[PDB]
Amino acid sequence: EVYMRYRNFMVNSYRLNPNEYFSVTTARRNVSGDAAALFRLHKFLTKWG
Amino acid sequence: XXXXXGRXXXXXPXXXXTXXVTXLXXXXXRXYLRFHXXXYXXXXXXX
Repeated sequence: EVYMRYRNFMVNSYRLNPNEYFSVTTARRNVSGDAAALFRLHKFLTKWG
Repeated sequence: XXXXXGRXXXXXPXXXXTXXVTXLXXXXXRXYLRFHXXXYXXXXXXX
């Protein structure tokens, strides 16, 4: 359930403006959680387009 | 103007697959050893 929320936050806030690079720094700033978990999730998202 | 029932929504700007997303909320619509201590001239020197 919290995984789905992490992923939704990242993907939605990227799609609000698709030509601005989404950085893990903002994810770390807004969403509470382990930073390396968010790092791995961000990398996986970038992998699959 | 745009504030609704005590909510301050005023400070907002007002003016392959092609999925469509809702605006305002995006979602799909060194050293080498020296000789000593190296074990010679410690068994040697018949002089």
